[PDB]
Amino acid sequence: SMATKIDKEACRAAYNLVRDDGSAVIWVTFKYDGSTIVPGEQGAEYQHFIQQCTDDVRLFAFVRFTTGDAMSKRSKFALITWIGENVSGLQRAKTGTDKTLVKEVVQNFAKEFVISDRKELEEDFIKSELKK
Repeated sequence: SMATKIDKEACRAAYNLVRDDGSAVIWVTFKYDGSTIVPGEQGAEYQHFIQQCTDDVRLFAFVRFTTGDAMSKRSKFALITWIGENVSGLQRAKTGTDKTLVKEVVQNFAKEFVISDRKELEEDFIKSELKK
């Protein structure tokens, strides 16, 4: 059984991309390429991110959400571990615990989520949770 590996250089670059004020990329994913975690799709629109979250896949994501009650909006970042509902038992556990490895790269975020219900990826839901 192969232990998980991570391409830290490639992953750190994707993470930095979301953090950069010079970037129009608000979401990036990290997926398994064999047993190595590498960057997956990336985008400017959150809805396109939800489309990546199929019940058959497991991925991690780093997202920049725009929040704010007053006139002065504030960016909030989230780490999301998405584990599709059809993911095998052994791999679901491996994924759940691989997030500490991913957090060695994704070091800063307002809140982290572990989600298996597609309804919780809705921006309204995520943002209401970010306010707690």
